[PDB]
Amino acid sequence: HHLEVLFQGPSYFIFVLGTAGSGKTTLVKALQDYLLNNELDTAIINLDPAVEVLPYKPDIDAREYVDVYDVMNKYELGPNSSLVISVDLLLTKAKELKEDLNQLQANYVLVDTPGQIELFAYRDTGKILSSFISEGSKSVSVFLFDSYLSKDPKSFLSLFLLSSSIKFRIDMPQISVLSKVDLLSSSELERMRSWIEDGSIIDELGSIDEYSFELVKTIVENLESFPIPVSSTNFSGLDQLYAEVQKVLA
Amino acid sequence: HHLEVLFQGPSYFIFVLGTAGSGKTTLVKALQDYLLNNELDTAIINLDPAVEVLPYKPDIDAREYVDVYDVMNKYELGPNSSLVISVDLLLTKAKELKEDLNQLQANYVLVDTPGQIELFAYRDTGKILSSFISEGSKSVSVFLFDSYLSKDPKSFLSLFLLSSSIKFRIDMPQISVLSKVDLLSSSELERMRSWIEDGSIIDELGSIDEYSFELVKTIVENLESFPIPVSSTNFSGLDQLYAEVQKVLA
Ligand SMILES: Nc1nc2c(ncn2[C@@H]2O[C@H](COP(=O)(O)OP(=O)(O)NP(=O)(O)O)[C@@H](O)[C@H]2O)c(=O)[nH]1
Ligand SMILES: Nc1nc2c(ncn2[C@@H]2O[C@H](COP(=O)(O)OP(=O)(O)NP(=O)(O)O)[C@@H](O)[C@H]2O)c(=O)[nH]1
Ligand SMILES: [Cl-]
Ligand SMILES: [Cl-]
Ligand SMILES: [Mg+2]
Ligand SMILES: [Mg+2]
Repeated sequence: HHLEVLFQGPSYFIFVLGTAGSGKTTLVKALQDYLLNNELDTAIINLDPAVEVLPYKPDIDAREYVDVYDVMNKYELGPNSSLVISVDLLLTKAKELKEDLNQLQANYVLVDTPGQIELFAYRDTGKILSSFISEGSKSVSVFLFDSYLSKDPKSFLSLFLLSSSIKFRIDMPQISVLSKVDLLSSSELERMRSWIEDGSIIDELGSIDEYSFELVKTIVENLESFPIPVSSTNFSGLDQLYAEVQKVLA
Repeated sequence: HHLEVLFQGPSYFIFVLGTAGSGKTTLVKALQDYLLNNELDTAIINLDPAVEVLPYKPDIDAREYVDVYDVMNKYELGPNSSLVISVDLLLTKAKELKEDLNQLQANYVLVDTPGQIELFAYRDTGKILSSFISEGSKSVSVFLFDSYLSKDPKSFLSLFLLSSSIKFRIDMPQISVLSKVDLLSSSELERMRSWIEDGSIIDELGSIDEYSFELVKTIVENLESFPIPVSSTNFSGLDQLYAEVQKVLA
């Protein structure tokens, strides 16, 4: 017999990114339900070492590799630097991690990430880790535009800047999602869609210095499409999201 | 007698902002030492409800107003959303806070902030809170460019984007500081200074899509000055920083 030989198939990694509280962990659970309901084998990787309660069962869990509170004590750091270094420490255990990855056998692998967006936008950590965990496989990032933050036009545009910094750093395609869309009224959603798909957002800014205006002009001039509206609680928009994942990975 | 009548003088609020671990809390302590060594009356406000150990004695402390861990339990949130909501909860106690502010009597008030930069760049929380705590007084924000992150040109430019989003949202002038400069060699510092003061950074980018290039061009075209090099551990650059604070507040 040969016990090194395992059944092989395609694996697709889906990294769910977003600001604090934008709904990443809930969406991972909802997207896993959706994919399994459609007979698509799906596993979950939790990369947040600080989370306490999860609505899903992670197949790989960062909390078994690094103790955040032990880090904050052993290095005398602040609450946020401690979470950054903890994620950084994951890469020191690349040996143990690659073994867990090897023994993982799933067609779709959902990666829940911490709601510290500087790890993906302002540091190399997000790129190095995401490339390490998805090595040898196609990947896509899903970035969550929090609906609560997006209904304000100036706040919406800052999130497009943030998402662009992530896309530039991470080495994979990115899908934009408008998360928690149930928090919006019909008129708010339509107004936001017109802001983007028609460029009218530039008028909702009013008093803006010349510098910020030039950034905004560049953003709006390169807005390809409106973020996919998703509501994990209402379990809506997951088919659009999964249709775009398939279009991107193909 | 009239016991409502207190001695009045000018107060200047200095908000120290920056990415996780950029050195905010250490710089606050160093800047307080510097100002007191020069016979300048200085108090400290700690706005980070999650910090465990501080090198200074805060005159107002957010931890006495909100319990972060109690928030994460009572609302079933993640580790980062819990810290955002905790800061948000501070404004619910505006009554108690304004009383502490009133009873504060200091010429310079240093405000240590949490290393969750979305509170200042991607949410209104930072603006509302900073305006509330400094009401009736001149204020300045000090944003920390972490030297470790700034030595990579693409990482430096993303931090200029981030600092611009903060400056646009916060309603006060902002001073840029290159923190932890002791981590850099002489050649690295000079190279970074040439990147900015001469615009040569645009060549250190190499393979860049057209969209990211247009953002970078706008950033570099509006780089007024190089961030002030500060090293709290070497206690250097604090006089330059304090000379610029005075120039801005005047
Ligand atoms: N080399 C060097 N290290 C510094 C300097 N200032 C702070 N540090 C170190 O960098 C780490 C972060 O310092 P700290 O003041 O807590 O930064 P913070 O930005 O408040 N962290 P947080 O975002 O978690 O609140 C600590 O190890 C501190 O000793 C500096 O000027 N040089
Ligand atoms: N209305 C609404 N609330 C949602 C939705 N998805 C999540 N939430 C709620 O929003 C809060 C944040 O959800 P959570 O999945 O933990 O988000 P997270 O982005 O992983 N948080 P963190 O950044 O701290 O890890 C929770 O109260 C969750 O119930 C949604 O689609 N609609
Ligand atoms: Cl890092
Ligand atoms: Cl908010
Ligand atoms: Mg989460
Ligand atoms: Mg701190």
